[PDB]
Amino acid sequence: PQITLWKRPLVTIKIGGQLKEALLDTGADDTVLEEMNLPGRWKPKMIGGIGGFIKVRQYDQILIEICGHKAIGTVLVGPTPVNVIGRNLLTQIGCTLNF
Amino acid sequence: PQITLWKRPLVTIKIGGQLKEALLDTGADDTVLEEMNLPGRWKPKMIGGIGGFIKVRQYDQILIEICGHKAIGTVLVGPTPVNVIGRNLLTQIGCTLNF
Ligand SMILES: CCC(CC)CN(C[C@@H](O)[C@H](Cc1ccccc1)NC(=O)O[C@H]1CO[C@H]2OCC[C@H]21)S(=O)(=O)c1ccc2c(c1)OCO2
Repeated sequence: PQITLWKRPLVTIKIGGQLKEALLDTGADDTVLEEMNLPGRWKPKMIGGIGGFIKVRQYDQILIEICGHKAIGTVLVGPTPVNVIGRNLLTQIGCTLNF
Repeated sequence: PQITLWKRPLVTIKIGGQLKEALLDTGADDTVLEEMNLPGRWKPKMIGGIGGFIKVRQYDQILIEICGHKAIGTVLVGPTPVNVIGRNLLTQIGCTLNF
């Protein structure tokens, strides 16, 4: 689809079998989701944003479907203010900025 | 143009007579720029992201040029680690997400 930006670009995603709402976030290198339960191994990591750094759990090679488009990549889980889909997955679904 | 997301979507902007680099950021409601001494009145504001909140100064009706596309709107100035162009200005230059 073509998505305008008068509203937040929120979309439904599927991860671990469960549906969620997430923000398409071209300013995020990485995908960060709010606290949730995910199967498989993970490693502790740090990520920094506008206000400082937080502790996250890094899940690699996770299946996630974004607005009907499949991706498999890294998903960080931790105290982000909102679920964000970052460039690591936006590239996988073929997302570009256009003006 | 069309901007892929393999790397950060950085572009040149012109604001307050200065050229700078800024992110085209669909996850940013507002536009936040590095500390710069703009003239005129302002109001304090707090904006939150990963890591918490930062204090910024809100200037209204600021002229910004983004890749030759002119816009005018609110700009927040503060100790942000990165300049981000938010949706308030991305809509004005006709920017969409597409996949
Ligand atoms: C609430 C949704 C986002 C937080 C997730 C909000 N951010 C915009 C993001 O695009 C920032 C924009 C950003 C980009 C680099 C550095 C600081 C901020 N990116 C970000 O935080 O990404 C992190 C996850 O991937 C990593 O790659 C970059 C940092 C990491 S933000 O910078 O904090 C921001 C910008 C304008 C705003 C605002 C919050 O409140 C209203 O106006």
